[PDB]
Amino acid sequence: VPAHEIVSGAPAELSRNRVVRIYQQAKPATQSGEYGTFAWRLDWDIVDVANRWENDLIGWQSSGDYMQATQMKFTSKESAIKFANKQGWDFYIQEPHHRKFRVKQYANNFVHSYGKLKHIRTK
Amino acid sequence: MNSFENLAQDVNITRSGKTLIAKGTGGRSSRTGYTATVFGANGFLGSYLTAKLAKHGTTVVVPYREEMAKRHLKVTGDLGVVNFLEMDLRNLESIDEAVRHSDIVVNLIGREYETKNFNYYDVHVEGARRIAEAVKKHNIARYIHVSAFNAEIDSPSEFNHTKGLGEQVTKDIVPWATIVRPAPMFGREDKWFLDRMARSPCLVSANKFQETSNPVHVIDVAAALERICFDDSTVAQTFELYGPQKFTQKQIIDMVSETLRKEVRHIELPKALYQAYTKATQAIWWPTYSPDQVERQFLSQKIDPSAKTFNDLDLTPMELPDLMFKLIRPYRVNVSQLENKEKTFVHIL
Amino acid sequence: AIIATAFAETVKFSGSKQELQKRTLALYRQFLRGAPTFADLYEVQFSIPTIRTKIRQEFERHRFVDDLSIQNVLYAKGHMEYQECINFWKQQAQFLKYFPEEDDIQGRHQPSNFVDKFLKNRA
Amino acid sequence: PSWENIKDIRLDPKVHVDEVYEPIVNPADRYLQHVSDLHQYAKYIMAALPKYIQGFSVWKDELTLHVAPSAVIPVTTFLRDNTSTQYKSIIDITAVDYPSRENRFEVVYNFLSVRHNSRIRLKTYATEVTPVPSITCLYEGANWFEREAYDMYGVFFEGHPDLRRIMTDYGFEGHPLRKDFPLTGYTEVRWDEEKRRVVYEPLELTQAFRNFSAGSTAWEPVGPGRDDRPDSFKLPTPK
Amino acid sequence: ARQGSFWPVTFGLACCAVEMMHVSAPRYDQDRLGIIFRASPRQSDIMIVAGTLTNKMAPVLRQVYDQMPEPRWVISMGSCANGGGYYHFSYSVVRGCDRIVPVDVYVPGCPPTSEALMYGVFQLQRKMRNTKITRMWYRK
Amino acid sequence: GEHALRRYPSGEERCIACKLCEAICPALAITIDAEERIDGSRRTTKYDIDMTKCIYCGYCQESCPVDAIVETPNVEYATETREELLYNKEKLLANGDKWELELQYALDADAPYR
Amino acid sequence: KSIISYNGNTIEIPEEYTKQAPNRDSTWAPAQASKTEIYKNNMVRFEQKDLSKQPMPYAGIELIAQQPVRFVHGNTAVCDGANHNGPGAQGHPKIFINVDAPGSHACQYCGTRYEKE
Amino acid sequence: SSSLYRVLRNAWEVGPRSYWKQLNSIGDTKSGRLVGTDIYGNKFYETDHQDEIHLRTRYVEYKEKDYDMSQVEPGWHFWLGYGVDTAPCNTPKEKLPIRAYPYKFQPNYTGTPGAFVTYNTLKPKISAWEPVTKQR
Amino acid sequence: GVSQDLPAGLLDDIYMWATQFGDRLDEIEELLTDNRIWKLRTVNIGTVTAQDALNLGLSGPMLRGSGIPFDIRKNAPYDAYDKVDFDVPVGMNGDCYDRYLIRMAEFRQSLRIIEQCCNDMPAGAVKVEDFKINSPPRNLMKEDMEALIHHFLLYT
Amino acid sequence: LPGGPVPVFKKYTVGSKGIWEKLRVLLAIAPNRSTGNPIVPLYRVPTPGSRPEANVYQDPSSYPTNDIAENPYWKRDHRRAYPQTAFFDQKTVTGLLELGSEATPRIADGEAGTKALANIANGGVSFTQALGKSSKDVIYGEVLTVNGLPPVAPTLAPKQWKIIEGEAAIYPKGYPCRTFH
Ligand SMILES: NC(=O)C1=CN([C@@H]2O[C@H](COP(=O)(O)OP(=O)(O)OC[C@H]3O[C@@H](n4cnc5c(N)ncnc54)[C@H](OP(=O)(O)O)[C@@H]3O)[C@@H](O)[C@H]2O)C=CC1
Ligand code: SF4
Ligand code: SF4
Ligand code: SF4
Ligand SMILES: [Zn+2]
Repeated sequence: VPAHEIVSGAPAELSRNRVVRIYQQAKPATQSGEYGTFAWRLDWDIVDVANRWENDLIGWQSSGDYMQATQMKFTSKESAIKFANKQGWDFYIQEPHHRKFRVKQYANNFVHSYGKLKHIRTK
Repeated sequence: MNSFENLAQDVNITRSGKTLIAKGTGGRSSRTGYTATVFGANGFLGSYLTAKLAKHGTTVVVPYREEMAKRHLKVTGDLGVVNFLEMDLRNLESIDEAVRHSDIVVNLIGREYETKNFNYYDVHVEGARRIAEAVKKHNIARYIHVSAFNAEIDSPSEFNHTKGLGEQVTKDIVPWATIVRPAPMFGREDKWFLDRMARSPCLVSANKFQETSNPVHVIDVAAALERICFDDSTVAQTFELYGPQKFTQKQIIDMVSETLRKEVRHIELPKALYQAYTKATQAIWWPTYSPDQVERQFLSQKIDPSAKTFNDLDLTPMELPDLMFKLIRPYRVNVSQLENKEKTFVHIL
Repeated sequence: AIIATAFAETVKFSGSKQELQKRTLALYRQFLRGAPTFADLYEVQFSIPTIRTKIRQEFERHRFVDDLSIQNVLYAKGHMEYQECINFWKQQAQFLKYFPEEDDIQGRHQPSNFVDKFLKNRA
Repeated sequence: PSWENIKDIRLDPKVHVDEVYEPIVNPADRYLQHVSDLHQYAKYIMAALPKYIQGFSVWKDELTLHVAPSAVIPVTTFLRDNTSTQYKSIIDITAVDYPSRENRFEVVYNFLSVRHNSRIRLKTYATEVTPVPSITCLYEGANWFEREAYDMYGVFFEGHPDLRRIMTDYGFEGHPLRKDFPLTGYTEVRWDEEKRRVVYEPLELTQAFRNFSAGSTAWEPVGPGRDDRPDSFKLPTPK
Repeated sequence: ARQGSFWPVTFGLACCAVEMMHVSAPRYDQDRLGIIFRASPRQSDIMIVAGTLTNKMAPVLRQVYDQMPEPRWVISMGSCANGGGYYHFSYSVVRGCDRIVPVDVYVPGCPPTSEALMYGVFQLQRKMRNTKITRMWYRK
Repeated sequence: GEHALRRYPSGEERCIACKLCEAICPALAITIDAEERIDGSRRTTKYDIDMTKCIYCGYCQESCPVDAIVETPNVEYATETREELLYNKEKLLANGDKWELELQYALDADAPYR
Repeated sequence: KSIISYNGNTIEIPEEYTKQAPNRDSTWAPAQASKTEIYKNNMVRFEQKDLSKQPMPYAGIELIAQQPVRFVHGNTAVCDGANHNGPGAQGHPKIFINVDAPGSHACQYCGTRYEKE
Repeated sequence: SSSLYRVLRNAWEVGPRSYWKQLNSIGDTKSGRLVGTDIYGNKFYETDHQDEIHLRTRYVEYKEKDYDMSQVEPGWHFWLGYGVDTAPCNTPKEKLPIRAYPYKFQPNYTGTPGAFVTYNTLKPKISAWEPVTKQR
Repeated sequence: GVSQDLPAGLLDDIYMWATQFGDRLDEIEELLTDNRIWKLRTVNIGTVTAQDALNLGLSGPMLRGSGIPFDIRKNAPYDAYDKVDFDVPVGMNGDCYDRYLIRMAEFRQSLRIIEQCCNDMPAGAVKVEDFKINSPPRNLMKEDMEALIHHFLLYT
Repeated sequence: LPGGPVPVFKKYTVGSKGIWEKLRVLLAIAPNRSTGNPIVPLYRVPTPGSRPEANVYQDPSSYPTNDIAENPYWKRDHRRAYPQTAFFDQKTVTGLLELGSEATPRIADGEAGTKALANIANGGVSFTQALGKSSKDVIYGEVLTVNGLPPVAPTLAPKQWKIIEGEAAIYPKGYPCRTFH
């Protein structure tokens, strides 16, 4: 694997002190769309002291960490791993979680209960 | 990334009881937590001091005397850091008012020539008495008072007499004041040491220059002063801040003349005629060489051995010969192989 | 832009390592001859051998680089930095980017062990 | 014949419609015949240089030839020299990085034949360190463009006099228009009072950048859409 | 005397420089105030940072400000010249000339209206009313 | 020109904290924190504009559905410090107080064309 | 009057400037930051400054409580917030308020309380 | 126009005392008709005369020796800049906005000690623990 | 499309300006075009041959300084420049003087555009038809649930 | 000749009056020149903040789009009817040279025609072999023009220039700038 961290112009401290994360964005629990859940994001774990702090003056969120806003999108998982170790970065990778396929019928809603009903549907 | 070099830690508590959590990494947009009042911050030492002080985000409170100088301090701190407020030494409400919120406070109010408004007794011991009485009233941690080298009450020079008197009065009022006594101070556009030798029509004196004093760079004095400002070991201690090696004036002027590559003038006329000449030039508005600065041409560097040097606060001062070249650069003025090589170029087209 | 700048070189990529070694050799010679010009030109405080040892140290950074292609981009960047420094296009404030630690001691309390790094949580 | 006796414009009968009628039509429909002509032209260009043209794409009166980097110089000369093409003027050349591809940057060339009133695009590829050859021997005006595509992207142009940075800082370490480089960057500038010069420091903001891209749509906002391909240049269905 | 003759150096470099050339225009005249662009900092009383300040120009802006004779002021025209402006989160920009030069009057507006630039000039001349150069030496 | 937070007839702050002026501002000058107040009504706790990074595009005025923030035609407010040029909620409510007679004249002639 | 500025030092401001507004003494939000906390936090820069030329613009939570309560005969009470001297679309979007519960229901845009009668 | 006859006839119409006041005020000599006066106190004038260029018709005579553009009232500021035809004396009460509070008019106080200071409108984001000890 | 509609009485105003601008630009033409100083200072300065103007990527008044008849608003027309009649000035020698003379006549052609578009201005909508790419009017979005949804989404 | 000199009483400018007009017809270069200042009662009255037209203004629209009931939006959206990039490999052009086209298909036996397509789809033949196997009529029909000439670089709307020479030109003879129409 070629090592491009010395020719990108990035500092040494970014490659040796910062750990990064590849992740597929989770499907939001609020809305039922799934469009932002395909591209693999690259995002940096925060620094304890350097993230954010409230300004004395007004209450502005001031930062010392500069990679906090950068976030990348990749097509595949392999492309993200290849780029991340090509730039010389320490990464953790988080595996996605899909829903289990369970067969649904509408006619399940009112099947005949021989014993105790143990439920009242309402619709 | 940047780092809080001046602080030992993140969380610092004052002696008064205030708790100060420093925020963020080092640098311009961060804040350390301290509130500091630097008196005389338009001066020569004070500009470097509040440069270093507002560099990391300590809130600097600047009581100013004139509105036009103080502009050059507003660039050195972040937005909201340096706070200018007007002050006369005569109105006690303004001295009362400037130190009211300060976690630390330093004065450097010291004037070398007598004025029509202030003698030496007015600025050096009575102004220090007013400031120190305010600091005693408000219970301010870490009052530090800068005074001159060779500052004793028995001395015949009025300057040194009332500096020693100012030290005694600020010891009487506040017991916990650090008192700091620096050597002659060379810096960039300094007062009377190197800026005077680089441009002077005559360079006249007494003594045949044989007084002995060593000079200290001013970023070294400001660095040592800020390194005092933040540790609580330096409470109620007197500090001598003197450079690495002892000089005489003719030695310094030979050192300046060998880097200028120009012969600076020398006169050495007698003392009484010189004294009467300075007496004559006192009646003019721009600041002239003082007549009690004639008496300080005889007094040499008398160091107290019962004091603490650069060695305590972990600093090594830079020597004058290594740094003479940089400060004297603008006043600097400026065979056959060339003529064998210039017989191939074109000069008339 | 028919004619080129004075100390320019048409960028050209060598397929052998020994030709690249010859070119970096010639380039160290070109930096090293021009260090009195830099000390005169940028009005620096210190002496010429500190510039010369900065030039040596910046080649000491990239000695054990294996990839010829990365050695090639590194050579081209170094010749561009030479062409900026010798023509006086860079100024003294960007020339002294190269010397951040010489110009002033940043202050007391340098954290070396875990404890001094911990008390300021890395600052 | 005086300036007080001049008539005023503000009181006069002005035109008044009760209702305006504007027919609705797809603006992609006006292109379709020229888009077919562009298809036939590009098929010829591929049949003329089969060694050097990997593909082409016609969007909507926009032609793009898809060419290898070692194949840059032989195609461009053709686009200059053939009388049917005559793409004399260089317009703009630049790069685009897709970090998901192995060859990260693609380099696009735009040409304009002012004879035939036609535009053309030429796309090649290049990784961060491997080059693409320069067309500045052909074109006197290309080199500044090439050199701009240097400084923002780090793409190399082998055979280029005066390749160095343009329109960034002189001591600038990095290549800005690149997806790993952050927005605000690495350094900042202030006037140090002590050193009596500007100093370059690591970055620190008084307000952090808040991007609002987090919070885009979760529904696929556009469809697949139709096609402008003519019936001549798609593969026949059997039977 | 410091008001009725009032000489800025024409540092203006971008969007806000044309808006300064409307202060030179015949509708909002500056000659009628005493304003003229001596285009050398050795003779200008004041400077106008009228436009952006990138990181490549911050030493150049200071070297132009360093030269002007000692009664000197500076007004900061535009929103790109105080606090970065539209380009605040950019890699090659100085977040206002407050970092470089000590500024006295801020004129806000992204193209700060020629009305508003002239109003900033009148505000600077009011600051020159109460400078008290000779009362200060009496130590008021 | 400068900014103003208007008020309803019979004095109510008009800013329902919908964050639409913040989301559209091309130079990120707006910052808002919002909390439900004692009445249960949605209001801004903190409203703020940095006038040193405002670019005067008027999108913040075009975007507000209640029409709570507007642009007064005042350009004569040039200051001497930066701290003065940072406008919190109180400075902008005092502007929308002061210019309300004038903003009547502006929005009587603009509001059909908006 | 006298509030402690983090050091035991009492600072003294007039009583007309500790109010949130001259309508209302106290705070109308759980993070409203009462004025005494504000002068306690940064009094370093209220030095040498007039307090009266600070804005202090009439808190609106009290100017809406003194407006009368509208009474509607029907079930639904409909609201604009518009003026009807103004030539255009001013005010807030039209919302329709159910007035059935005991009490008076407020408009969520304008705060005008409506009650069924 | 720039003629001497115009300044001469306006000096005759306005009168010598107000001529001297307008000459210390502006360079021009202007004769207007008193449209109205300001709540701060600033008389405004509008010019009938035939030889007047565009944007010359309306003007202010101030009250103070130290004058600002910020000292004119908001509804009048839009009229002096030729935004509205009808002055705020002659507008109906329908176009007067209804208020529930009094009006103040602070002009501008830059350099004056009554300059604006900014602060946090809200309290710090994360609270700390107020300590109570416990006897075990 | 466009932000919003014209103000109520601007079209009668752009005419009143054009009638005098036609003379205000004849006057600037008098002390430059036939100045012998302005001529001599700009005669063979900046000469661009027509084959070098293309390799350099030059366009507009500098390509039309040098002989080649090309401009986009005639060659590949857009935004209703086909419906509006005008001519184009194109120099013959590549100097700075023919780059000067073709600027002086594009004033003329632009004033011709302004007159022909003041006369032929139609009525109708000024923004595009639909509210999925630009916002509804504020009359409509305060009444319409659909248009409030579209307004709130085109800005967030 | 339509845009020629018109006298200065059709120009909306403050001009001159009385004996001073007779003075300046003598002392002038061209008498039909305005002085530059707009007429005060004409130019910008009433001011834009006080217009009677703003009270009556209403949002414009065209008829097949403001229609309340006849259109559905999916018939008249064109953002979602965008066309795609027609991306053509080298191998699909071999398909178009050997299989044929949908306009003129050279394919019989469609069930075997899918298998005849499939080896090209896998890379059976090459593009140079496709050009060599192709008949002269195919090469002159679809690759070349029907006369045998290369296709001209296409333009959307061709422009035919017409130089205006006489008194309708913008500069008379002797000036080095010509008008081209
Ligand atoms: N060789 C040297 O420099 C030596 C100096 N020191 C002492 O260091 C301190 C500062 O040294 P340095 O920087 O060189 O000289 P300074 O220029 O700083 O001395 C004057 C400073 O104090 C202010 N000052 C003087 N008088 C008053 C007064 N009545 N009221 C208020 N402020 C006043 C001045 O205000 P303004 O800025 O307006 O002028 C100025 O800030 C002094 O105490 C000095 O005694 C110690 C030994 C030797
Ligand atoms: S302040 Fe505004 S107009 Fe001026 S240069 Fe910057 S962005 Fe352009
Ligand atoms: S001012 Fe308008 S857009 Fe901004 S928060 Fe208030 S209602 Fe929303
Ligand atoms: S005018 Fe523009 S930049 Fe300013 S606050 Fe409004 S939207 Fe933001
Ligand atoms: Zn409502």
